[PDB]
Amino acid sequence: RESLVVNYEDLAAREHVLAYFLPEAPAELLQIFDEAALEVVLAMYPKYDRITNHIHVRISHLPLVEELRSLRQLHLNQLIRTSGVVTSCTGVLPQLSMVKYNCNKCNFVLGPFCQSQNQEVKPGSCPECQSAGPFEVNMEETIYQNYQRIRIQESPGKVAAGRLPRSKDAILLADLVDSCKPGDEIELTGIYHNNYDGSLNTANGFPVFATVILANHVAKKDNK
Amino acid sequence: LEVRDEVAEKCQKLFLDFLEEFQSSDGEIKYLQLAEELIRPERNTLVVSFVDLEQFNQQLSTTIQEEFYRVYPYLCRALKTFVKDRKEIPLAKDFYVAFQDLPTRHKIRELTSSRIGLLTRISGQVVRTHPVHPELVSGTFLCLDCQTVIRDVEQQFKYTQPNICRNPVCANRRRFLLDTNKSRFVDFQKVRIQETQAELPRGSIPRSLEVILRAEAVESAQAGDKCDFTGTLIVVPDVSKLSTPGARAETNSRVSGVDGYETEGIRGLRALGVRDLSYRLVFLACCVAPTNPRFGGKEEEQTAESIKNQMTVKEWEKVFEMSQDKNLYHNLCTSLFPTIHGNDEVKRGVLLMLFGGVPKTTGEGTSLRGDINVCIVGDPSTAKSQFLKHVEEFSPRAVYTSGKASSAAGLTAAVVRDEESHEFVIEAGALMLADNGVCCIDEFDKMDVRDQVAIHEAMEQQTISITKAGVKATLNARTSILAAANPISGHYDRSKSLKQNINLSAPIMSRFDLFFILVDECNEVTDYAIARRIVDLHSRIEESIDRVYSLDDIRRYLLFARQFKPKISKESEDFIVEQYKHLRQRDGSGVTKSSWRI
Amino acid sequence: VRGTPVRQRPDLGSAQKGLQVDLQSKLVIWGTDVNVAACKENFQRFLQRFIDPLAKEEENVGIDITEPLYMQRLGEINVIGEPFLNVNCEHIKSFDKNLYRQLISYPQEVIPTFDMAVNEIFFDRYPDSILEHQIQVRPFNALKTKNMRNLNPEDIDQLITISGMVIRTSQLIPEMQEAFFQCQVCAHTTRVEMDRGRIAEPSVCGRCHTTHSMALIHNRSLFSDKQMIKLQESPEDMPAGQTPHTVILFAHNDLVDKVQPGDRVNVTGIYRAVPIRVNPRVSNVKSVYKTHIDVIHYRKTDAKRLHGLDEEAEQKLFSEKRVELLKELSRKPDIYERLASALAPSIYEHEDIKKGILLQLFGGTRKDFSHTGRGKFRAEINILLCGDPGTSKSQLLQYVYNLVPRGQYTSGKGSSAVGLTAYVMKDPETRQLVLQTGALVLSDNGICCIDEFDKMNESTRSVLHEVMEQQTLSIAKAGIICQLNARTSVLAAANPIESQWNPKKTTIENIQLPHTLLSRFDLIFLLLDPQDEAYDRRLAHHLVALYYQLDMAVLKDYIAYAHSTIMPRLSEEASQALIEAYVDMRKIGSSRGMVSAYPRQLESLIRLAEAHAKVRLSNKVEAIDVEEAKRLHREALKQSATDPRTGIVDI
Amino acid sequence: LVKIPGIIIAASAVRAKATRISIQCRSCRNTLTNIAMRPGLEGYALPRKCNTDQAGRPKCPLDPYFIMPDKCKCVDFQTLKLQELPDAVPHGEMPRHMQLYCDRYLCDKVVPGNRVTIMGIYSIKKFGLTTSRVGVGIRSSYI
Amino acid sequence: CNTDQAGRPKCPLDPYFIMPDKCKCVDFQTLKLQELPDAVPHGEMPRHM
Ligand SMILES: Nc1ncnc2c1ncn2[C@@H]1O[C@H](COP(=O)(O)OP(=O)(O)OP(=O)(O)O)[C@@H](O)[C@H]1O
Ligand SMILES: Nc1ncnc2c1ncn2[C@@H]1O[C@H](COP(=O)(O)OP(=O)(O)O)[C@@H](O)[C@H]1O
Ligand SMILES: [Mg+2]
Ligand SMILES: [Mg+2]
Ligand SMILES: [Zn+2]
Ligand SMILES: [Zn+2]
Ligand SMILES: [Zn+2]
Ligand SMILES: [Zn+2]
Repeated sequence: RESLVVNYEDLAAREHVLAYFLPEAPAELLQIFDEAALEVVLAMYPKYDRITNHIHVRISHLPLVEELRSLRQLHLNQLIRTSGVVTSCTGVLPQLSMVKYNCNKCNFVLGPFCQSQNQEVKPGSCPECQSAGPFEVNMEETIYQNYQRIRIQESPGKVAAGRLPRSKDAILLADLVDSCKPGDEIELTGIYHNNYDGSLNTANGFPVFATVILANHVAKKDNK
Repeated sequence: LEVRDEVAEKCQKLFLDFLEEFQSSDGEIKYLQLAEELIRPERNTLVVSFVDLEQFNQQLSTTIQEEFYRVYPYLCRALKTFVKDRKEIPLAKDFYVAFQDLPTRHKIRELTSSRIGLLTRISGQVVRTHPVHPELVSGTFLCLDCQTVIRDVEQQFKYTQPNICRNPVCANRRRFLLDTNKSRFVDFQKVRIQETQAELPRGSIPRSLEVILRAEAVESAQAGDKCDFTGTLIVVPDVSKLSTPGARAETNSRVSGVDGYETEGIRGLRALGVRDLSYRLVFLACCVAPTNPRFGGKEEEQTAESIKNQMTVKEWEKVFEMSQDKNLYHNLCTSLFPTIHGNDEVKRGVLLMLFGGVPKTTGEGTSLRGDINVCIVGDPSTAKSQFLKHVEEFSPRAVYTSGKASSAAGLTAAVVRDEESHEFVIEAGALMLADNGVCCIDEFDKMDVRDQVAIHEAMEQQTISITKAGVKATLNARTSILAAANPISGHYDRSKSLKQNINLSAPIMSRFDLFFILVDECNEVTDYAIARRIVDLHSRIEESIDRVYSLDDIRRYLLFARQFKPKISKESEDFIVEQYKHLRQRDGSGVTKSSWRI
Repeated sequence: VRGTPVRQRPDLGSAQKGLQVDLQSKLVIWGTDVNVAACKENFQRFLQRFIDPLAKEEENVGIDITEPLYMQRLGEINVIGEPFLNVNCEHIKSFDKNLYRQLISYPQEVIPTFDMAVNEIFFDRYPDSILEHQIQVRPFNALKTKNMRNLNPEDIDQLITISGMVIRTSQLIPEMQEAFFQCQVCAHTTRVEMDRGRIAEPSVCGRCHTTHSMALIHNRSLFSDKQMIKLQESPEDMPAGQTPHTVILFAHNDLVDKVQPGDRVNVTGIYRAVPIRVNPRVSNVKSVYKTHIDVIHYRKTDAKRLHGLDEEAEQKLFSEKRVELLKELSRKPDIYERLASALAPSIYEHEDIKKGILLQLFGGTRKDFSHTGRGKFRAEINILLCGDPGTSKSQLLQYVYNLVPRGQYTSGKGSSAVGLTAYVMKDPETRQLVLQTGALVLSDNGICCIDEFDKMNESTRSVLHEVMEQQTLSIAKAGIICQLNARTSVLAAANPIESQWNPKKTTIENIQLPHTLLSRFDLIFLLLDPQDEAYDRRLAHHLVALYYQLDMAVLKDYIAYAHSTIMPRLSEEASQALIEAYVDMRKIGSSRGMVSAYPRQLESLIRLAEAHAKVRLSNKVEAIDVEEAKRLHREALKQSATDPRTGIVDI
Repeated sequence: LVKIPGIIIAASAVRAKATRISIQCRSCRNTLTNIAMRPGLEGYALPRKCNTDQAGRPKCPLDPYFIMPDKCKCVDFQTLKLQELPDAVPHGEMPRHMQLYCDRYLCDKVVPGNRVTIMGIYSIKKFGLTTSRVGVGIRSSYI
Repeated sequence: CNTDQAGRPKCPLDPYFIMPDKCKCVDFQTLKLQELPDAVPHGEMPRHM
């Protein structure tokens, strides 16, 4: 399953400093937790490195439940828990994960580069021929990861006074894909995210930022 | 070394004096206690009453009102120092000032280029609201040519890069990288409002302008609200061309290109740095409030106790004394339809529909409707349109609509693209502005079948689903329908059933709780009574309206009572089954046929 | 000049080079024949001593013998704060014909000279007066261009007067006038005015000498108002095959929002030719220019129309002599008949239709039912003319159309429902979708004449229900939701079923309109043809005499005065008369195939009585007004010729 | 190499994709023939420099090469739209779609409405790592 | 090439070659000037220009 679910109540009860650090800088903390989970699993199972080589930690029962209408710039870069109804869901797309490039001037295969969620990885020179010139994805030596966008809106029962429901995009990666379905009512834990490539710099209006939730844990609300 | 805005600095110090010296009738410094609440997260705006500012320092209020845009950052700095020493705040938490209670109000037509940058209060109707986004207020950049970092460049309602790199022997003006993790943001909301219908000149469509809400005012105005925005009219650079060229801005450095690099064409315009100066008017609102508030006490969820606290002691003693009022049923009926003679049953039914029943959900999942729908069918000039107009003017959250004048997207919901982001904004229609209210559909029988389908969907399942333009969105439509319909042939034939007299589809007719037939009896005594009522109303306009309860009093009372969820007693249950048995029995053989079956 | 600010004039365009050229090898402007000195002195001579020797009326200040007509106007500009002088170009034409020729030919060079001359004269006297800016002259009434299609490229940048109906007015556009800058380094600020339509950015601060550090700060800058107006021209010369013309106007700073859609206006301004870009994002322009008017002046007065709402609301519209004459007319026993007969004088003895139309022009009493929960009461009178053809209904509708301000003419199948209410188009000057009003909103405070009412499908005739009942037009379309104002009077003309009245069918069977729609009209005039030989002879003489050979201004001013000042209120005995009248009329109309009476006909009576009292300048509705309301209501529908069983016969 | 079933719902017109191209230099007119093109939805970046050298003569321009269209080996080329088989879609669920790329004799083997099984290389479009919103690292898939 | 309007397809980088017969040349000499021998300080190398 390559994914370990950690209860936030248990983490806080055992060690409260990590739990208090967790929602303030979850990108770094979840990176650390993934490395430590890999170590503990490989210690327990030596032969599991040829299965996944990456363990994802999903934080559960986070107490910071904010409804979609209440996310602000205060919440940016923080682990939030929200609930809502999945309204749309792309197909599982393959996203570059450890991308190898071809120098299409000398055909050298430029070593694996990590693909962050924030920006396109663009190589500099070719290590061999030192060309800045065009590269291309080596799609045979690249490893990919599963990607899926969902739109989640507030449950119509929650939106109440006479006002419209609010929706956020969420990104499910590599285990979380196909865990939701248009119509599902879910609990979403993720990092409220600001900084990838959407900032409206095109003078098409005010310098506002598009935000997304990097889903970290998805919990449906139903029988199975 | 640095130029200082003398008027702005003076205004800042005077404003800090006002904050830390003005005291209310209790003799205590009120804005100190108010800014004590401001140490919280999600809490960054002090609301300052302008009447207090007027009483404390007339000249400071005049300067703030006249030069609001330029001195507003300094008022915000004054608020930051006021809340800084007194408390322990995050260092980089910005605070905002929201003035309220400006005495004078301006029309939207009076928002000319004279009011630009100075404080004003306008009122409009909120047409639509957009998502809250983080706005970049001042970004820090990186020069891609020399790696210097340009800090805190102010964004002027547009993404502005630095004019020039800080390094003087690097004259970069194009290649910058926004260090987004060092920049600061604000909560931004754009809402579209339009001028209210009592403000329209002759022959004119209502003017719409987009108002900008910031940090804590951001989610205050919802669609359909008649809100009252105070803030500043501002210009925002625009993209509107192909007109005649006009109003350019070019460098004043006298510069001419050499042979092969002549300052002509695209190259010459880029080199002279020419750019069109196109602006549009936007309202930057610091505070939002309803134009006609329901209570005087306060304004997230709604319970009876929350409503009761939300109102003043006088208002709730009024609410209580009518709640204990025997004959309140007749009192409300008379107080709410003062000019209509007769039709006491219709008045009672419409009042009950205003109060509504208790919505419930079964264990399996089906929702049990709790909204009364009322249809008024009757002969010409029997005050059907008058009933609908009475409710529409009385009830907040009431929409009025007629038969063919409405489309289907304009009746339920539309989708338009958010020009600021990837998001999508839903344009609310009549059945959604009337959520938890009344939708008065007039001329119901002449309303298109393709639109009758939308009406029926919202009546039967209290929801509206959108799958258009790139989004699926399910929306709440918990409206109650108050409809008026003409009979076929324009007159009600008493020899036919209700089904044979109106051309409503059977599903629609079934979703109606009450059907009030208003037959025009050609009766001389009722002709006399109606004539006296009409002529008296036209003789003594304001007079001849002696309603036992103020209409605002009823609004408050009804809003309070809607929080109650009555239960059904066991003896009430038995009585209900017995009365239902009687009602069924009125529909058997032998006796005269009824208008519709039970 | 008194140190008073001399505000820029965007209506004159961006300034030109203004080169002075000496014609001797006297000092005219380059390309013109004007020198500023002699033009200034000529205009001063004009202002000081000009008297109209032929005009004596509608001045209300003008002594019209006192040597200046215009320095009386300067005195007014001293009394009121507005720094504008409206100069009739015909006066300049009388005084100095060459100065007039120079004005319409080089307005951009001559009008600023007129401004300097006016301010010199004004601040000679009134030397302690305070004005928010110096006086700006507004020449109007230039030689009317009958057809704006006749204008040539020789006419570009000249002063022209045209007339037409305002169709659409844009939202207010802020035009930059002076830019504000701060240095991003030292916060030193500077200001730069528009010079020939562009701003020269400082490019080096004079304080810290940093290159390109001054930043334009938009909301500290100074702006002016601009507004685009679509005006449908109303040419007096209409050559064969020429379709109607829409002209773009641009109003600035003070003429912004001065006209509303549906207003008929004479606009004086400069004929401008402007280049079109090939795309909005490039600077190439087409060789073929487009044209607009830069509006200098709006003239609302028209001799052949009635006074508009803006005029009637103006307090000094009548001299005391005029008001006394009007009141003396109101004391005449038959002022009602005189005013009715003054309408459509070329139409023969339709005295009751003309009385009804007169009452429609006067209208009932506007009432504020806002505190009654009732809603809005319609004070407008809606007349329906139903009759067999050739009986001059279209002539009456044409007369009312050509007489009122804010009117519309619609006929038959040529109108749609959204073409009467409103619709979205895309303005082809901004590439933006804008909302356009239709015929029923363009007549929001006027009369909409619907001809061939019967030959008009029920789809578009349902739109009329809400307009005729509630004076509003609620539209719930895809994105736009609002309630347009449609406080129109409706003058409708229709034929009977079978297009000719046949006497074997009852009135209801023969009008054939939905019975709920007929109650919206408060007069149904049955224009029936008696097979009468005497009437044939009299009408024949009127019509033939028409082939070989009361004032209007008094009628115009009478109606304007009545609208301004008279607000009739029901008296107690009028109240009782109305009660009895409604009960009786309801007994009468409850017969077989007659047009029945509903509680709405009582309000019809109230409106007619209030209008009739307003004809008397009464301010109090009395039994005579209700009596005439009853009589008019009965004469229309021919209820004396109607038996309670069947149709009618002849009078 | 994947094998998937589905129903074809669109079939583009058969077009011409080059397998070999020849390019000619604008100044010296020398040609760079029989450059092999990658199969599938993959493009080609022309060389930014002429091969021929003659030190006595001056050099050719920066981007001198132009496709010679008559000296090009083109093959047939069709793009299909595969929908998930209607009997394979989960119950409350939108169908999935897949883009297919056919070549040279696989063109016109199917018409829209056919139920097919496909064997092919699950691949991404390689048109140059350009054409930049929300999804980063996402390149369009096809078989 | 500044005239890239007389056709949509473009000219290269650095398209320009000097036209030697269309150039207006003038005469041209270089001189070496030495400090006057009487003006050179006593023990001192002469200056040149
Ligand atoms: N009473 C009258 N007074 C003056 N002119 C008349 C009269 N009756 C008829 N005419 C003349 O006869 C012609 C009638 O045409 P007009 O269009 O006015 O009638 P109409 O009622 O509109 O006809 P239709 O019902 O066919 O539309 C007009 O030219 C009008 O001048
Ligand atoms: N029972 C009544 N009491 C008071 N007014 C009435 C009554 N019946 C009709 N009216 C008057 O008739 C006028 C027209 O009524 P309206 O609301 O247009 O009727 P409908 O739309 O049902 O045909 C209204 O202004 C109303 O004042
Ligand atoms: Mg009605
Ligand atoms: Mg006619
Ligand atoms: Zn290489
Ligand atoms: Zn730099
Ligand atoms: Zn400086
Ligand atoms: Zn070459």
